[PDB]
Amino acid sequence: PSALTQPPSASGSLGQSVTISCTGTSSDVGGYNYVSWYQQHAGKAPKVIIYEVNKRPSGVPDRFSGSKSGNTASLTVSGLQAEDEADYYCSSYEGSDNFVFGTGTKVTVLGQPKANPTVTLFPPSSEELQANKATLVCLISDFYPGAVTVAWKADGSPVKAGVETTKPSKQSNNKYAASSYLSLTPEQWKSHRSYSCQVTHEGSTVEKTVAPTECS
Amino acid sequence: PSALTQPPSASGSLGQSVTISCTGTSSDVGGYNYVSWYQQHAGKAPKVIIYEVNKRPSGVPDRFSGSKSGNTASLTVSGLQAEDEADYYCSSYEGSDNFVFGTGTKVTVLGQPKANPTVTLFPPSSEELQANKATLVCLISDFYPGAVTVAWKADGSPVKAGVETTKPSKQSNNKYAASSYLSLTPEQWKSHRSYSCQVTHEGSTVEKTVAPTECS
Amino acid sequence: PSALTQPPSASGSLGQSVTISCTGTSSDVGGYNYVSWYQQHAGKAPKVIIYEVNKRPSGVPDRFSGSKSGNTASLTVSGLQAEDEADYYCSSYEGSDNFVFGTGTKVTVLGQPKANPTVTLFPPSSEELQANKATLVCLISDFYPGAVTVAWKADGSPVKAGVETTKPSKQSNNKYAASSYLSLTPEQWKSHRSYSCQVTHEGSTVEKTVAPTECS
Amino acid sequence: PSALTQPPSASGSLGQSVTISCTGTSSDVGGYNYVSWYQQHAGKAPKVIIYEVNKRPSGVPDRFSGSKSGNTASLTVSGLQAEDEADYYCSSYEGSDNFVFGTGTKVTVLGQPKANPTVTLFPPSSEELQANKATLVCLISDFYPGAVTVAWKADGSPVKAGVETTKPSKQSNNKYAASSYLSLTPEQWKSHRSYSCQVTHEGSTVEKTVAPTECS
Repeated sequence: PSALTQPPSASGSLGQSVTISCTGTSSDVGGYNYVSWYQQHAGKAPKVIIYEVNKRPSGVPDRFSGSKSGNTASLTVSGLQAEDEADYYCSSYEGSDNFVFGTGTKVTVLGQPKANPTVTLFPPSSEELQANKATLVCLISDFYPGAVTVAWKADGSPVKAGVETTKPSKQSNNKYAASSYLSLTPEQWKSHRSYSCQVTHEGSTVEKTVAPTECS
Repeated sequence: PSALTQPPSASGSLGQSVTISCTGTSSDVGGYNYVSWYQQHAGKAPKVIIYEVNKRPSGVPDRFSGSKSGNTASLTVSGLQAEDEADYYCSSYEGSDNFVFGTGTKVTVLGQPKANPTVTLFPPSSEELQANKATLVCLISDFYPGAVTVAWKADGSPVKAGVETTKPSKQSNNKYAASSYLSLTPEQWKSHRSYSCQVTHEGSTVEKTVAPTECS
Repeated sequence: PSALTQPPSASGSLGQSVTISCTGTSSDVGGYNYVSWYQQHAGKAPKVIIYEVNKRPSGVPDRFSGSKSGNTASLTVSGLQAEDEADYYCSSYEGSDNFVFGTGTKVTVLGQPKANPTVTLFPPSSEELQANKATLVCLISDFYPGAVTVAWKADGSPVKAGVETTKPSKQSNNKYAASSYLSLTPEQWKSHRSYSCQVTHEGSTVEKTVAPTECS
Repeated sequence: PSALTQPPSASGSLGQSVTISCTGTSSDVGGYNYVSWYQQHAGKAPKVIIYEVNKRPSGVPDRFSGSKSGNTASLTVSGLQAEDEADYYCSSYEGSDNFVFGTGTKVTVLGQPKANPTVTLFPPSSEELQANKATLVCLISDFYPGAVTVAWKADGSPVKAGVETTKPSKQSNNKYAASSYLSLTPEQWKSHRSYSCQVTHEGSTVEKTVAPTECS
């Protein structure tokens, strides 16, 4: 059902082999084998660049690879040309109307040297508490490529709700800045010990942990 | 092969509906009966809402309508749920294990009610300052529509320095959200009465202030 | 011993998979397995880009492939970047001091549309005969890429000797022009029925046949 | 890794000898004992003449000499066989299944005796003309050194048109060879007394003439 788990950002040096993946859950997403790879550009329609794990519709260079082991589907660009910088998607089919997609993946031809993100989690201002409100920020910044996964945990348990996030914005130093938020009641704030904000960028994770207080 | 017609626009209002184009040939669409529509929310994975021209996928609002005759395929969206604003694509089978796509149509709901941003300045932090950095952040949330301009004060003087401000993500409904951030040192910090994040939107200006008297 | 038989010209469209090969003779060149691939540029030293059929010295992209079936060694560029236009060589090792090489192969990033060569075999001028001399020309021209194999046969038997050939020269229309020759005695000329000049260019051969005469 | 020193030049004369550089480090050359030299004739496959510093390959002139001490490796070529003019490269082992190369040295033999080109105009042909094309060709052969300039006459008038002339290949010894060719129609052909291919080389001008009276 719903989601295939698919990377944030993936990127190479133009000429370098870069392989993306999709993961799943056996059911739908296993040796119950289909799964297609789509390309996208700018602000455009999807475009099958693969189907049935590994077969291409026609007009696809060999370089475009498709593989599947266990729960996880691979798609390899075996010679990145600038044209290959684009957003990609894995999708799978589950009986009747269950046309599920992955999360995405953004392949970038590495312009800048590639920075990892400064995660900064903030507690609800004691004043905003005085106003009977609660909001926590994960300021994620200083990165390139500008595609990251964002998450929030309570007591090391996934905050399913209340969560919002920003799309990466260019900065005066050619970096990306995202921001995730969580809005609650002081009561929900008060009932725990640790609220985390965990972001991912290529093979780089950061969890930022924050804890409840009164300040007064 | 080639790919198939759609309109650059499509509108409506709370009720007012909209119907889209997907114009192909008897080689595809006009041939087989596999009209599928992908609801591309502004930088997202697709969420198909309809395949086989007419029968909605497992959880899609009883609202989307496959509407076709020969070489033309139409989506219909009655009762504009507004939370419909998105990129809408089509895909036709054309034999030999192949599909091709409708150009894309961008739905814009009208009669969306306007709101001013909730402003929240976030004070620099303990853990933060122990690393001896001082980062101030303005969460500019829940405003429609997505124009907003941010401005920092160092006391009275209009301060621009490390003041990085992101473009307004689409907010789990057609409310917007942007982030702002001042880069400071603990020193720059406590040498100043306040700091402010003046946010102006649709005439209405809101502005919050922070003082080093906090438990950070 | 001596030669591995290796193509004339090989070339792609930049982004397209291009595979070169080497052929041999079992003895030396068989399941008596080694064989290395070297690159070259401009006027420069060779450069191992592969060894032991398929292993790379370090600083070689995955794209660089190496394979061996039966008598024939493959080397595939799985994503040609302009930098990949260069001359290539296969080489094999035969006991003690037998470090044999292939003929070559030139990989070109296809600038021009790729032309095949106008072969034109000429008989010894009756006058040059009057001068007791014999020379035959294979004017090979109008091609791109400018790397061709040239050969000469007598009675459908390989002219081992007397043979010379020119390196491809650029022309006012950006084409290459080569010229092979054969010098003999009128006696050797007279003793046969058919002198051929057979040239190759990618998967395109032309044999040009000429026959002895007196003219008077 | 990196690659190793050689001189851009190396000379001698019929006797006079030459000795080359291959200067590396104790990581390679100065370490293991695998000094190998590749005799790159101007656009050719390598022909190794020496491996393991000193013992010549299976058929290499009893003339080439591996000459080394520590970090310097020298080839020596006594008794300049002139047919030695070529690009000369080295290669050092550096552990872990790896080799690296000497920059290249270009041997130039002096005291090479000079000769004027044998000129041969080739008359347009029967088979040729039956296809109704008229191609005239000048074989400019066996001249040292490789400067020669070609010139066509249409009767008396100096004619340039389709007169494509190639650069002088190296001729199975250090004699040179170039080709020239006039593009004509059978008509242009027989409307003219003669045609000539004036070839000037080192002061001496040679010029051959062709007339439609031939059995072509």
